[PDB]
Amino acid sequence: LGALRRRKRLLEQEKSLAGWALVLAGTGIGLMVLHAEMLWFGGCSWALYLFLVKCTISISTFLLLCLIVAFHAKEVQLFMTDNGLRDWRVALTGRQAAQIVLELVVCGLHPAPVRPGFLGQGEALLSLAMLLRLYLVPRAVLLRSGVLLNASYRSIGALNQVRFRHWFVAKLYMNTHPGRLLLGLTLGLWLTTAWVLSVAERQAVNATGHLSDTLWLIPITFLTIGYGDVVPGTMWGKIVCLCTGVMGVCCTALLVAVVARKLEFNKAEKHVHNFMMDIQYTKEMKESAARVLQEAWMFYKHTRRKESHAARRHQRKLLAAINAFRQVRLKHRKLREQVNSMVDISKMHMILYDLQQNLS
Amino acid sequence: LGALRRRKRLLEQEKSLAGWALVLAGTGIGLMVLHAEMLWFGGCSWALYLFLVKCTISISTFLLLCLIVAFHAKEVQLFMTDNGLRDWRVALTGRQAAQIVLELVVCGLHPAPVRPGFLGQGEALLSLAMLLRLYLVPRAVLLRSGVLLNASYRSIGALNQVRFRHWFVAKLYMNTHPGRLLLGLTLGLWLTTAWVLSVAERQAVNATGHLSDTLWLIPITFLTIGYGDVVPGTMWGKIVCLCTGVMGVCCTALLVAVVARKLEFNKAEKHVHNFMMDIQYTKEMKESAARVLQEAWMFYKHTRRKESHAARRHQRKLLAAINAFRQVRLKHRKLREQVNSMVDISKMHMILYDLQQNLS
Amino acid sequence: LGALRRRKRLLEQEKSLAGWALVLAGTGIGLMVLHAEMLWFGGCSWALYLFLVKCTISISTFLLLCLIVAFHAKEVQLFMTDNGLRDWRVALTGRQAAQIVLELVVCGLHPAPVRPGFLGQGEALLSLAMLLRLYLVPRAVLLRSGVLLNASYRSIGALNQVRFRHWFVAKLYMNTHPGRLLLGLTLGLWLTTAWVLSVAERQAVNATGHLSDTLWLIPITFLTIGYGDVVPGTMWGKIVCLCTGVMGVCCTALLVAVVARKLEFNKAEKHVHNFMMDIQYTKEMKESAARVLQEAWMFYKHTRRKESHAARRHQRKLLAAINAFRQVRLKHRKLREQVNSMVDISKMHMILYDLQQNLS
Amino acid sequence: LGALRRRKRLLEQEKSLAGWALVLAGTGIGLMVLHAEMLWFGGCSWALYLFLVKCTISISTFLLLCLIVAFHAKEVQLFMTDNGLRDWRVALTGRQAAQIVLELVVCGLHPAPVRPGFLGQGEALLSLAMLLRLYLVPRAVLLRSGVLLNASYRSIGALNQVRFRHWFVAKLYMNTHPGRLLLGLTLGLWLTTAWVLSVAERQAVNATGHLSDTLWLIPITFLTIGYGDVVPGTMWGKIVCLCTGVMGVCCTALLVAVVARKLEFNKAEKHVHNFMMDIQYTKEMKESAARVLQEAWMFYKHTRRKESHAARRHQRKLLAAINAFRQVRLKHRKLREQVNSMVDISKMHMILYDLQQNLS
Amino acid sequence: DQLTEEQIAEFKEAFSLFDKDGDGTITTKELGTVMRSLGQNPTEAELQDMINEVDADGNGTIDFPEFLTMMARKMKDTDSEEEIREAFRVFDKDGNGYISAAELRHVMTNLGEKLTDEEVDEMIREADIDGDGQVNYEEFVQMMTA
Amino acid sequence: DQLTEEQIAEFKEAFSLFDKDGDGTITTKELGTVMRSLGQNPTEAELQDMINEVDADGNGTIDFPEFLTMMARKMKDTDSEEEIREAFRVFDKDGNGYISAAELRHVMTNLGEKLTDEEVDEMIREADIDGDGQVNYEEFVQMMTA
Amino acid sequence: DQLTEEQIAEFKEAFSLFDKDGDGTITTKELGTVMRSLGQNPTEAELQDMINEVDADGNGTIDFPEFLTMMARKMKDTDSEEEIREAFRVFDKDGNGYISAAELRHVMTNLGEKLTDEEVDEMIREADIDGDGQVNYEEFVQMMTA
Amino acid sequence: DQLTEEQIAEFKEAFSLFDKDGDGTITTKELGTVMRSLGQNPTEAELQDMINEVDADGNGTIDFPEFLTMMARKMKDTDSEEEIREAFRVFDKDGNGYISAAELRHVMTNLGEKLTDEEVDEMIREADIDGDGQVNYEEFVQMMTA
Ligand SMILES: O=C1Nc2c(ccc(Cl)c2Cl)/C1=N\O
Ligand SMILES: [Ca+2]
Ligand SMILES: [Ca+2]
Ligand SMILES: [Ca+2]
Ligand SMILES: [Ca+2]
Ligand SMILES: [Ca+2]
Ligand SMILES: [Ca+2]
Ligand SMILES: [Ca+2]
Ligand SMILES: [Ca+2]
Ligand SMILES: [K+]
Ligand SMILES: [K+]
Repeated sequence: LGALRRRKRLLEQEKSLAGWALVLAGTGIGLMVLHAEMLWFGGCSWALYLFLVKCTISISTFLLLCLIVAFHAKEVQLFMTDNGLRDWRVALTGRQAAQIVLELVVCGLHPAPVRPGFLGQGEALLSLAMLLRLYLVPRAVLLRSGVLLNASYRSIGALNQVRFRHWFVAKLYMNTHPGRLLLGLTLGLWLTTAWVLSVAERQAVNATGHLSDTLWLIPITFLTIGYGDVVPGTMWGKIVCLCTGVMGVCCTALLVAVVARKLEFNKAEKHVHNFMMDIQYTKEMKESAARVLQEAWMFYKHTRRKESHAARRHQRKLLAAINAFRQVRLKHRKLREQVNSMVDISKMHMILYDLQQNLS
Repeated sequence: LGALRRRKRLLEQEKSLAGWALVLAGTGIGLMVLHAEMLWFGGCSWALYLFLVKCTISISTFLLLCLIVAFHAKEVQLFMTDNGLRDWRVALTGRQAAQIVLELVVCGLHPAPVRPGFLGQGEALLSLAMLLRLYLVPRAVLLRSGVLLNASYRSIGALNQVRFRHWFVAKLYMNTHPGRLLLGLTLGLWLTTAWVLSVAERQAVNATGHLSDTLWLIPITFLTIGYGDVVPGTMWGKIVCLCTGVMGVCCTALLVAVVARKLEFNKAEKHVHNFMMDIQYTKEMKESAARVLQEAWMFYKHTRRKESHAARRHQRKLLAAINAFRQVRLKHRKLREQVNSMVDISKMHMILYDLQQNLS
Repeated sequence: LGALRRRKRLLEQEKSLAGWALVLAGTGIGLMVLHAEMLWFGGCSWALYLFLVKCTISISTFLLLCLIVAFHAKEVQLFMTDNGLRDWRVALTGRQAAQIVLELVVCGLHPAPVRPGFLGQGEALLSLAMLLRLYLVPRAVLLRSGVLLNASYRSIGALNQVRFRHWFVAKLYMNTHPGRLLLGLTLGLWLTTAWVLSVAERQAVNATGHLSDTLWLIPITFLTIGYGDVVPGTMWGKIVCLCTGVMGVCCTALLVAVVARKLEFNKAEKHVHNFMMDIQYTKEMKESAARVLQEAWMFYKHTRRKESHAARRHQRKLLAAINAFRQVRLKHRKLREQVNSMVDISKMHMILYDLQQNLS
Repeated sequence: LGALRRRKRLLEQEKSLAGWALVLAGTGIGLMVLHAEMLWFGGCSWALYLFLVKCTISISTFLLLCLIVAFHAKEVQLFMTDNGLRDWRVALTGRQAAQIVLELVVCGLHPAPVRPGFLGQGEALLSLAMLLRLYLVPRAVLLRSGVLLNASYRSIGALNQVRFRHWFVAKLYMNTHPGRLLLGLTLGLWLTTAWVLSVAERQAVNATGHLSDTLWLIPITFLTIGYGDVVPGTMWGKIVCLCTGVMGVCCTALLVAVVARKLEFNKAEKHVHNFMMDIQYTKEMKESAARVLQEAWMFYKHTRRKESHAARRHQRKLLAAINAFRQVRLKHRKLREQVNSMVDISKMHMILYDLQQNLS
Repeated sequence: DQLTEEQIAEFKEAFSLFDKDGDGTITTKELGTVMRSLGQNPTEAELQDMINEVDADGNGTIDFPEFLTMMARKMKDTDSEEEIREAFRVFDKDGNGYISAAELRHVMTNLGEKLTDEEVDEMIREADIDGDGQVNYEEFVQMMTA
Repeated sequence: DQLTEEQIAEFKEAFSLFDKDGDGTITTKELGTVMRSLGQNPTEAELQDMINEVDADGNGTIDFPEFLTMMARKMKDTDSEEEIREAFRVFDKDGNGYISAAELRHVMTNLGEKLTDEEVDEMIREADIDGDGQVNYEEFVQMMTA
Repeated sequence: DQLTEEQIAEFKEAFSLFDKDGDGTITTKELGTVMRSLGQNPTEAELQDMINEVDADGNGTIDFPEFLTMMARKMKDTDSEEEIREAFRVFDKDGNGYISAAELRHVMTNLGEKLTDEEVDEMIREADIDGDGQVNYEEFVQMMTA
Repeated sequence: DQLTEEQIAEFKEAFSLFDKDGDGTITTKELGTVMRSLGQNPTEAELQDMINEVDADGNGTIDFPEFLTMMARKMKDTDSEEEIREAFRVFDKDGNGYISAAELRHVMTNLGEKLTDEEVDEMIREADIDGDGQVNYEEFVQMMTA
């Protein structure tokens, strides 16, 4: 039974080879914002510093490719171990090569150090194309969470065929605490877009767009409260604004639904509420009936002994008492009818009777 | 059984203290608008009435700072009786001390009377920090609702294992009458914010921003119908609008949900509607069948006499009477499924038969 | 049995007197728009033609007051007949007098003919206060509809306590034609508000607030797409827009709910969909198994005949045919479970077995 | 049984005659667009090539009219075959003639070649009236899809009375791929309206209303984020903008509903989640009980040794542990109730016992 | 009869809903199945009470002469007989068709405005036309109608 | 047969849905379980009627020659036989397979345009080919087909 | 009694909810039907346990003197008796009303901070007042109360 | 054993979920109640098949040595034994544990790329190691494994 040991060893190796490929991507992304802002706020007096920063982002890219290749080699070896083959020329399919080539190309775009403060079209596109390395997060999160290596999850799921994947883990992480994820995502999107929109339309003299205005423009567009004080001026900002608007329209309703759901009653409190409303309505009904039955005798004994105005007053109050009694009776009857078919006070008795009949 | 007395006495005492610790906070908040507005519509002319108020808003706080401590002492004295301890050094944790210190410092910020019409930077924040005294409302409402003292209400709740806190009473008030709460809250948030936005954009040279324009700006932002005629012009005025929009996005949905829910049918009229629609369909079918048959007979009798166009007309009318009959029959057949599946009828009869069989 | 004869006469009299009190209100409302437009587009040139129109709307109001009093003189006689009283001094209650006085006051406001093209404050308020006579529509619609007079509705409703009122008829009309009512109301409001907003901010020197701009302003505010090209410029024009937005927020949700509802499957088509999908999946499984087996046979043959690349190709094709078969089987299993659980074939079989056991 | 063969041949004929009547409409629309663009970007130079594109759309229209007239003969023949008639004068109803005339006069409007870059009013409406030929799509899609000719669908649906029509196929297509349809419709309506809005308002002296601005204006109005930088300036553009807003209000709601529905759990994973949460709560309780007991034992140990601070610390830790135990116990009880409700193993056992009792 | 022809036809059509079998009388089964169709699930005792509260001859069946009288009361909105008979069951803790002195005493001398023992005794004596301690429904309705 | 091979194959495949057991005939149980799968819960009498309305030989089972004829009618949209047989049950208040004079009289002389007693009698005499008072389904279908 | 009149009246009114029959005692059926109304479906053993955990005389019924004592505990929020008795069932793998040495050993020497065999034996000896191996609930409660 | 201590402990803990009674073996009732908890309602035959497909000794119970082998297969994602045994039931229209010539002929010579009678006969002869017409599961698995 060495297959289990081999699988555990290979999975543990992948858990680290896919965790050390995220630090390098984060560093490569971080060492670009600094370079761009230093080129903007600086100029021609930081030549060697800019060269050093633009060479570090090329040194820290020759290791990401090696890590990706090693991870894919480990995955192929794991497949070979699973299927019991012996020659690696059979395990590779017709799409793994395309996947590897695409990942190598996507994770290999950066400002090449092959070199008045502005970014050219090619350099700007390459720098803004380094935000596509965020597809590594699910791959480095799924392996780290201990749900694949557990000896009970896989035993229970076999009887139900769940086939743990990215979507199951995402569903669990969403259902554990929906609010925190939504707030974090909104606060991350309100800030990672305010810099792309800034770099899209920086202005040299009398800046019409920068980080001081995009931080006000982005939330307004996100909430669909577009005022009109500031508007995009180029063709590369309108697309960003449209994307932000679409994301906001799609994202507001989730928080709306969560907040609406949070305020509903529980199944263990509605029963108590009904069981106390019953007592309240019974007391009110008896209280009204008492007045209804005193007023008739009051009228009778004020009418038998002559007098007119007192009889008129008593007769006029009798009808109001009757009306109030009728209203209370209707409310109580409606509540009883609701209780009869909601908590199912008789369904439990019927089930118990059926069980007793089956037993005897 | 002295616990049942020493608990009621302490609960009544702390209810009285919690109810009397709100009037002082209300007066303290009230004596700030009469100072700010007086300083605005005034100046060097009022040099003593701007000192009397600023000296009174300290006397009105030195009593709150003692009522809070008295309440927090009575709570510990009640906890000791609950657990039957003897030494007070045991009943105090660290979290309670942190809460007491935080409450003491939060309820102790006010314009200090340690002194051309403008709230100088440094005390405007202190004045606007006196709106945090609204956390006392739930504590003074829960102790006065009266559901914590009923003897017939803590046993029904004990059987179902429910605990009474600040959330159960809030749910009860929300579900007793939801419309009133929303209509009284959206008219309070439209007014307690139109002054906070006014104090941050008061302009002396012209009327750039005041209570005449904020009362028009706030509802527009709240309803996400942002026109653009007036826009904020200060970093402190560009956050209140975002908060208002965030609140409105949820409040509008909460209102429309209830509005949509109100108009629906209940379970006591749909059955009557179905019955009286069935009564109509079962005579529409009878109406159509007779026309079909008499048109057929007219066609036969007219074609028996070698007519030319009478037979054609009768056949053409028959070929549409058949279609009308088919449509009516299909509608009736569709409705019968609902009247025999939704109200069950057969299921209720089967349940009654099963109960009768179990009984005998 | 004389009550059954003396009630169906008084009810018809009330129906006539409530249907003839709406024509006069409509005429009175109509003879005000004409007067206002004539005064605007005309002036001091026409005075007799204004004095005639402003005098007709008093003759057309005296009759309305008389009809209101006459109608309210019948609900007392009906009450006397219902309760069998003899003296009318007992039937009248405290609240009915207030209701009658309020109706007389509300239905008695109009421009009094007690008399450079403009409307004064008092005359404008009186004219715009004649749109409150729309509370007569429900009273004249409920009586005309033949639901309070049928001998079957009142017999069926007694067993269920429905108590036909305005709300029941309104809900019936809403649920009979959900779309037509909304499509009519959203067009009636867009035109009855565009004139109230026009009369508030008419401009004489330059056409800046006439009817050619409000017809564009009102729908934009209604749909919350506020552009900012035209904005109201008076205190009385800043409330109508808020009311329009408040109404539109609810109307949009009410419309989209119905639009989403219209496209859902019913209960008699999902069964056919499932019953055909099952056949399709069975055919797919039977198709894939054959390829799985024939690829293995080809692999065995080419291995026996001492080949290498053919064996490799057959291995590679087998390792994908197996995956396709697994995917198809997993897709089929869930639909089979749904069929076994959605249409409740097992539940129907159990119900039939229980009925058979009860019979025998 | 020649009726089946005749029906099959006629239904195959009128499918080709309905699929060949859409290519001509597409060609006509394309030629109209090309002619309009050439007229805008041309003038007197292209004085001849605007007489060929304006002449081909007459031949195409004539062919389309011939095909439309030919199609309705086969439907009448199908009706005659279905009903077994012999004279065609009986099968023509009153409404069918009106339908044929309307379809002849709607598919027969085009710029007549009966003849400076400004499309003179009078034929612009004709050129924009050729977008009404999109009612032919359902009539050519329903016939092409093989659901009306299958020998199993018509047999299964006869037992349920489904009566396959346009709506059933539309619902099936909507349910099969709910995601792609919304994207396709939105990307089609964001582009087929940006040209109509461009032709409605197209300034000549200065380019202020061409296609470079409508592609930015239309999505903004669609998303209800109206900025105000560009607004329509004619009576024929405001209607288009209102229609776009009305469509967007519903499309956004539909897309949001689909996205919200996508993320929910299914019925095969909630049970696993509940089971694996119970397995962990039943360990948390065991973890806490041991700490409670050992703290109690330590407190009892440090009381006969005349120690004070140790006893106080142990007492406080005991109280804290007792407090911590209760929350876990309550959560476990609630989860046990939840797993005993709606997935009740007790209910399953009761059903099994009822089945066993019925069997024996 | 003072009714016209149209009213008689309408009432006969309403009656035909309940008398579907055409026998000319209403029995327990027909009312039970109508109530089943409406949604309720009445019991045998409830059906018997609801079918006996209307009939006057006592044959156990309800026909048109005993149905028109009942229909004459359900049409009006402000009833004054059902609300009077439902003020009888609330006081009726005896369990039989009578009201005892103790029930009235503890339901009236306490609820609302507190009464007196002498006043309660006087009311009981006035209601007891026959002089018996218990109060029947006839004297109850008579006292309230006056 | 005038049908081609593909149509015969399609109809055989449709038949195989109902004749899953492979016996070559359709019985009550197979139709019942198909209807159970579709969602309905038919009764024994309903199943017997639906399985006997099609067969012509009378053996109690339905095979391909008696199934193709039935399938030739469900394909077309505008039926003229089901809507004729369903105008027979509405008039049939007799309870048997016949129509009496009183039923026709009170269903036709009142509904729609009021007829006359002489016209109703003439129609009954014309429909009664055998001269009997009752009208069978054969004469009904013949009269409406003409 | 140290209680006032209003508290006694409130507690009597609360008791009358459970003692609806008026006998003056609470039996299994009344508690069962109250729980049925609340939504739960208790079993006979559960009802017997919940009705026997409170009574002290042992007659099988609960009256006001044995109900006021129980009500004196449900009012307070921070209980210290239910949470102590529920730390008894978790350890109780014996199945009887006693705790054996093996249960304590494998529940305490492993969970939390690992204990020692000598410490477990010393704790068992200290708890065993009577010297028997098993530990009763009285000794458990006494040890934790101290 | 090549496994470490932690893996053995994890597998024992997973086994203890099914063997709650502590006997050391898994029976039909325990698996049935676990499946009931998960939501399914298995039948006796299904439970017997699922409990007999794993055991090798044949005693009718499953213990740790016969459970570790089963658990070593459910962990991997790409199975190649369940998908091979489920390609056996589809072809198996015989009803027994064997494959006849007619089944293979009409399922393979028609579906996919049409085969030939000679090729089908050759495949049947090659699969039939014992020479019998029927093909057992052993030869089936052997042929596909190669
Ligand atoms: O997933 C499974 N777990 C099982 C199975 C069959 C038998 C047993 Cl005992 C166990 Cl624990 C299973 N299916 O083969
Ligand atoms: Ca009858
Ligand atoms: Ca009678
Ligand atoms: Ca068969
Ligand atoms: Ca036959
Ligand atoms: Ca009792
Ligand atoms: Ca006792
Ligand atoms: Ca076991
Ligand atoms: Ca074994
Ligand atoms: K907006
Ligand atoms: K705007």
